[PDB]
Amino acid sequence: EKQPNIDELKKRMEQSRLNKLRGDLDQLIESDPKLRALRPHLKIDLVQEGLRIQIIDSQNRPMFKTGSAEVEPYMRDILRAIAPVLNGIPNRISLAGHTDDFPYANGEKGYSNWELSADRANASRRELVAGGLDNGKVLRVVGMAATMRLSDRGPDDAINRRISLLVLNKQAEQAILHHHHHH
Amino acid sequence: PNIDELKKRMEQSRLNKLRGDLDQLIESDPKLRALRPHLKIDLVQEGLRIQIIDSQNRPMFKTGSAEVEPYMRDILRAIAPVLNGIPNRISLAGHTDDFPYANGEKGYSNWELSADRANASRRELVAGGLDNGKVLRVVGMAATMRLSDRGPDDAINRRISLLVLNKQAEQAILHHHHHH
Repeated sequence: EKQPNIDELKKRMEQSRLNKLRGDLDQLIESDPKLRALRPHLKIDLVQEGLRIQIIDSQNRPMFKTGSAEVEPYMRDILRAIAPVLNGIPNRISLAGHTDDFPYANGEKGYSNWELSADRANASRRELVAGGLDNGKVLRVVGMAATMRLSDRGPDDAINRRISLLVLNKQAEQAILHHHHHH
Repeated sequence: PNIDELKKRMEQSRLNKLRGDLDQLIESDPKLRALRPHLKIDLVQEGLRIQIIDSQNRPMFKTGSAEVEPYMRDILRAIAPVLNGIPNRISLAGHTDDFPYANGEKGYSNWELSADRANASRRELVAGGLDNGKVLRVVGMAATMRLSDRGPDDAINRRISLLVLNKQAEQAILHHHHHH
């Protein structure tokens, strides 16, 4: 009832802030006809670490052309549109790239899905900043290569190529700071 | 309890031996021995952390570059086969402050540089013989984790961290990224 109660309080307040951000992002996408047309690529959900925004490929509409870390026009549009809204709260963010463009776990001695995934996370980062994301908002960029694929190769594997933007709650941010500072 | 905690002690002792082999290896080889000041190896709650840090007069990468210096290549390829001798997976993180904070709204910044240096390190570990599947993720932290304000010993702000994960840490990181 002591520390825990006050702990739960802060947790709930943070959730309410991230929940409002979630509704705000969904509304931004809905009210803009061009962004709404791109909604099939957007998946937003609340996770233990905060609020996750995934921008996923479709086979006919990839956010990055195969083998490239250059954003497509609609990818730039999505990122620049959400940027100012992400500034609505003080929370920092992490960007993670998931990529399977190149042969699965092959020729990893050179440029592979590791470099491409990280480069795509950073390309997305640059668009958020160009779109107005406050300086210092980003806390981490991650390349996950194809280690978190959601589908084996085939007609529905476009989901293996996606950019994940995680708006970190206090604990998640603290866990990251501790991870790189402890000892 | 004793069972799970007993397995924790076993893995702990395994990683502690890795630490000993690494120290023993670096000490035995004249070349690695001379580079030891750049190598920090210690047991952490997450497993075993290996940090390769810059010195003011000897950076692992030239300023603004993700190209490894000869000695950085040597260090990474030397430790790869030792790390490959155990099952534990690895996480790589790059820390860099080469570019001014302003380079953010720019194009190439410490974000790109840190991630690129993390991957450049990853590639050297592979060249050194690291098994496929060992690397769990590559991270770029830019200059968010500075250990010293710009100045005399800010060389510490440029470093590559390689974390050899114990079972609990591996699972925690995987669970986290399945939510990312």
